[PDB]
Amino acid sequence: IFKVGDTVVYPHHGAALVEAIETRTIKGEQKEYLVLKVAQGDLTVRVPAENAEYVGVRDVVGQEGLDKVFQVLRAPHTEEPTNWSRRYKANLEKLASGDVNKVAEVVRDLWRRDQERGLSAGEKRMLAKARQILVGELALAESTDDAKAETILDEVLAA
DNA sequence: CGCCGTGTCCCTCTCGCTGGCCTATAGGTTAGACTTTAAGTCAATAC
Repeated sequence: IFKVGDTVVYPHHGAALVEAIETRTIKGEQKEYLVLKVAQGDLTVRVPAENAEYVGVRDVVGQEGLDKVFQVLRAPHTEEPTNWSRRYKANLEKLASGDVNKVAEVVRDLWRRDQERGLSAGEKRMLAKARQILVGELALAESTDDAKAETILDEVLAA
């Protein structure tokens, strides 16, 4: 499941290159602690393989998720609760879930709304963060690189 | 009704120098140009 040199996805930092694994015996138990490095924060995260999936670490998603997110980007007829607070909480929880589909839907909806009439700074921050993580994830999804990943995001949002 | 202990308040000189969250509504304000008017100006003239 976990192999050296694999570009594994760890939430909510997106891509996270593995380096190695260490015994790190604690309580007399050589609990395996595999080490990930994320290029965004330049931090190392050591996680246990036995419950690694419990935290939410996932491998690079294939092309099935790629076409899924494209189709979802072409999913119309979205309505939100009237109050701004409720919809903000909903999309923030959607981002926190780490599900690629949920964050993609949040990003697209917020971007279409912002481009519709322009909103605010907090929504802008949410959109920037979510778009950043999505572009990184897609870049590694097809190893298409961050710049070309941003451009493909920019063409596909056009529909 | 005295003596004692504790808490509180006021005082502690003069002069001088250098520098260190977000959204939606309704209402008031001003700026900007248009139109009017009192105002400043020039040219020729007569005594």
